[PDB]
Amino acid sequence: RYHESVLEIADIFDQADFIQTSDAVRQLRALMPTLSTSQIRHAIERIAQ
Amino acid sequence: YGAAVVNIDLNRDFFDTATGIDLTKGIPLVQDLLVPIGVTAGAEQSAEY
Amino acid sequence: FVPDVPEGYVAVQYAHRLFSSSLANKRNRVTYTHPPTGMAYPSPTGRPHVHMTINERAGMSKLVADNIIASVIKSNWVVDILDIEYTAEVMTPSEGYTQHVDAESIMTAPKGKLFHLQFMDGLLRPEPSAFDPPASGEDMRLIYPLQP
Amino acid sequence: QHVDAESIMTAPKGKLFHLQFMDGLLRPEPSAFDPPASGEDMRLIYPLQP
Amino acid sequence: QHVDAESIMTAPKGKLFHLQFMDGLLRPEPSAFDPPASGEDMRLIYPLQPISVARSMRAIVNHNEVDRPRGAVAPSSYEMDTGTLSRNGDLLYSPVANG
Amino acid sequence: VSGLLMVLFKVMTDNRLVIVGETTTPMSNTLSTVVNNVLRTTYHNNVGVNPALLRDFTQVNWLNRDITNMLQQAGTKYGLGLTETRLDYVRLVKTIVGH
Amino acid sequence: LSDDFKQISDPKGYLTYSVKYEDQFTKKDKLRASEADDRIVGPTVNLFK
Repeated sequence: RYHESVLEIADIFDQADFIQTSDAVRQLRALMPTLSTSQIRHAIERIAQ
Repeated sequence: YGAAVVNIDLNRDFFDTATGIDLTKGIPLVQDLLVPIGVTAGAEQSAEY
Repeated sequence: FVPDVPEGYVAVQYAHRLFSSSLANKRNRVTYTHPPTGMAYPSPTGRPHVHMTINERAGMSKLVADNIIASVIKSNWVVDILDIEYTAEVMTPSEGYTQHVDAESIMTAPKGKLFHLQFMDGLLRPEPSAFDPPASGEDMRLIYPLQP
Repeated sequence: QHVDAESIMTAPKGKLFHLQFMDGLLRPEPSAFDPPASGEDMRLIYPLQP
Repeated sequence: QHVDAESIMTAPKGKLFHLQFMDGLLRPEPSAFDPPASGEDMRLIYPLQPISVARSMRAIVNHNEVDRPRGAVAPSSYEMDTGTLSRNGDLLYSPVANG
Repeated sequence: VSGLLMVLFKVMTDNRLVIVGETTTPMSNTLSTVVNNVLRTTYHNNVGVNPALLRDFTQVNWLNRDITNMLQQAGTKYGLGLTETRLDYVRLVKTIVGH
Repeated sequence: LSDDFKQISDPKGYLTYSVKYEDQFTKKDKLRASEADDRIVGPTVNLFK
């Protein structure tokens, strides 16, 4: 009997200086395949390209 | 008159192929970012989304 | 449009253990066994209504895939393939259907390949002429979305 | 010979159709290990009398 | 190859014979109506010991009447326990239990 | 006997030293889940055979049922390397790796 | 100071699986699944066909 859910850091920290993103990044990451370090280097080099 | 549908797509003209996006089907599709390593990635791969 | 699964239907998770070979009237029929009763149904016809979910088409053999589809037709099985991922162009009635998806292609497209389906919005379709000849046979349809 | 249901429905009265009928009593038994055939045999027309 | 009982009886010690053995589990079933064959198959020589000592698997085939063919051999669990590399570099099977 | 001796000899001198060969890191979405649980990121392109891979792929149902039962036992677990990895203490690059 | 070893890439074991087929029940056609899964599971599915 529980409810798993994303919880943005902005709702717990008060100081806005140290919070940049939202739940959105977590969602988009959940969309990603598990990534090997070599794969990650590939994505990076591709974004550079 | 006769407009069967009016959709809201991402601007193909803005997210151009120079950005490596391909909005020809409804979703963004970028090849060669998240790919298998050591074998050629399949065409029309979902990962492209 | 996602058709509702009707009243009498029994949900069945697809599993290889279900479909199997068996002797049946001097033939080696691809028998299905129904887990609520355990009864075997060698022919796709006469099978109990089955909302068969199909989480993965991994090892599913062509005899079995085809036998399932035959159950969808001959026995009104409603199968739900959750493995598929697709883009969906929405056609106006005038442009019809440029693409043509065989059942076999939906049951054998590699996991992770993006399928591309087309769907009519036939709302902009004018009434038939009052003296247009009657259409003896029916217009049937198999592929439906699971989500808006 | 196969009698299309089209002709069975649309023929003039007095045509004399020639239906065939397999007697399946002597059909060979399938090998115990052989993989299932795909497809289903279907008969559409039947006699009313022996 | 057929080993004549003559050679089996009269060979020098140290000859290495090569017996063959049909595994008849997959022999086809005769048609229900076909007339009887004349003649009787006969084996004269036999092993004293089990012969198929290397049999990982047997009868990778389906049967209509029964859930598995009689005498089908499944692969051993050890065939598939990838296990682990012990820190000493000796291989280990997976633990059967915690602790 | 002589055969065994040379086999014993050939094993006595197997001075082979494995280097990682041609491999693959298939994207997780493209793998049927039963395969995906077995796999660990990369693998050699020269996958050998192993019966544990027949799971949910062989059409012989008794075989798949048996193999599934063995692989679902706590005492055994199939896998496909890579697994263990050891970086240098200074260069921070990978060195020896299990597979 | 010594050629102590013999580097090799994809080592071959001492044991192996032989397999006799009953040709009457075997289809000689190579079987396949999705190419990704076939790359892995493929050689095995083909041996114990």
